[PDB]
Amino acid sequence: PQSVSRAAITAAYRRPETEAVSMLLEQARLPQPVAEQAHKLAYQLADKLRNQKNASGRAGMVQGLLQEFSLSSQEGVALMCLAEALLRIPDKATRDALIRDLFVNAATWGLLFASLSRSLNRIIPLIRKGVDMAMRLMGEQFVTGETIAEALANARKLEEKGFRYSYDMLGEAALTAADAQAYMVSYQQAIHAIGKASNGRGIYEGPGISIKLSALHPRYSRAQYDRVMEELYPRLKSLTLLARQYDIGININAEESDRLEISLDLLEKLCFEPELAGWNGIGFVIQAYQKRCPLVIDYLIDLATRSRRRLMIRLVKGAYWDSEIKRAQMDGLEGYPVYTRKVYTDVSYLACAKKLLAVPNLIYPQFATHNAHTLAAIYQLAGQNYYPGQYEFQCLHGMGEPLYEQVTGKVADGKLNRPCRIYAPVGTHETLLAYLVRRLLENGANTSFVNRIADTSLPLDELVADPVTAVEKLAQQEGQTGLPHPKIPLPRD
Ligand SMILES: Cc1cc2nc3c(=O)[nH]c(=O)nc-3n(C[C@H](O)[C@H](O)[C@H](O)COP(=O)(O)OP(=O)(O)OC[C@H]3O[C@@H](n4cnc5c(N)ncnc54)[C@H](O)[C@@H]3O)c2cc1C
Ligand SMILES: O=C(O)[C@@H]1CCCO1
Repeated sequence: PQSVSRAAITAAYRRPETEAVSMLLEQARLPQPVAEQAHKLAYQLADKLRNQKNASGRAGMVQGLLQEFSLSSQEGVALMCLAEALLRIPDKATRDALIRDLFVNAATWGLLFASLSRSLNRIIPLIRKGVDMAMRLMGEQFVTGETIAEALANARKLEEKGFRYSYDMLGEAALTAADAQAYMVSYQQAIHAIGKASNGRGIYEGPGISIKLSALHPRYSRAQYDRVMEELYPRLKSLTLLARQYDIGININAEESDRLEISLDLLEKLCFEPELAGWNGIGFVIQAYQKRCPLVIDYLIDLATRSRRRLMIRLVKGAYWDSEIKRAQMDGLEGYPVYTRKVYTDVSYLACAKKLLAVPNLIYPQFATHNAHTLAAIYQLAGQNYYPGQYEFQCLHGMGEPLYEQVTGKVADGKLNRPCRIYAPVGTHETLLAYLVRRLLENGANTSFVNRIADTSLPLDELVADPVTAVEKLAQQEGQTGLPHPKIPLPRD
């Protein structure tokens, strides 16, 4: 028999969406004054973000001409090309007298170097080489260094601005015993390096490491409890003891949903190690896109109480959504372990944030998001009288820095003065594929905030719309609250 909290997690695994969403709504709802302040802040953040270098303003002037002289696009370009040429005439008199007398982003790929389709048909082995090269080219912006020494030697610039770091030695899903052993050695090496760089700064101000359980056990995806405890656990314990010796945070990343249960069993055992008594540097990620998330929080609150520590909890939405949907459709079970509409995940995240903020003695919440509304909502939900150890934000390298440039830093310089920990992937091209693919899915999805904010045609108010209000609007149109995505039927259907 499971504990009361562990049993509740199990029962919520694939809860119908109507039910799960309906239950979250009032926990996610911001009180009117808070909601109004969250909106104003969210709008302001998104406005400064979108309109650094005057993007909307420039797009506006371009429309106004392209509207006036009833011109098309390509005409506008042609007109600008001429205008540029006329402006290169050194003397104004001379100038005035002269006057009066599949392949979507092929453009962006161009700055690097129909008619395209045929061109592709020809050369099609070069595909395998194309894929590897496009991976490196696109993945570079997301990587902080090839080695941990390199990544760490780049830390000062933002750390002196009040940013923090969590380093990730890229690579996951070890296939062989040898692979897992190599990941173990890489993590150990990394902890020594990060710990020496940290130099006693501690789990809050100083850098930490993020690890993947799938890297530390071969074929983790189908591994049984007994072997995981016998082989993976002693490794997890050894790394955590080493992190503690250097007093740095060690965070257990969250991966596929069918590994949630075993990861909790590992965390449970870890928190009761005598050598970790009184130390609060253990971190654990929870994914708000799962129906189980609020139930996992109740479990974690009880675990912190029983094991007498403050847990570092990273609340995220989740990185594996596309694969989770595909997996559930293959398994043919009674439902999905994740929500099927993005706005429901948003609602879940806010309800979960409130739960975490209510227990500051038990949990240090780490709010990972690139979404300006989510950030503004958490900022208001955390209440008056911020203190640094209350919570932090987190962001991925290559995605979060512009938004967080408005957040981390001095109030005098126009910032919110809230700390942000940057997640810093470290590795060579051989380790990059899986992480890169997830970033493509995140950045390229039309439901993603980072995709929607780039679209100067989507009004700011829509971009930062309250998710609870959005869910009620759907419910009034559709006939009940929390209906699944119309294009994502149940697996058995
Ligand atoms: C520092 C950091 C660490 C992270 N660590 C982890 C981790 O260990 N494990 C992990 O799984 N994730 C992790 N993530 C989250 C993941 O990588 C994405 O960055 C995150 O989900 C983006 O959320 P958002 O608030 O930035 O963006 P938003 O655009 O607000 O939200 C996007 C998210 O919505 C969800 N979503 C998209 N479509 C749908 C849909 N149709 N139905 C329901 N939900 C949908 C997905 O979770 C998607 O990522 C981490 C993120 C950060 C910043
Ligand atoms: O790997 C990923 O895509 C997420 C983001 C960071 C850790 O888990």
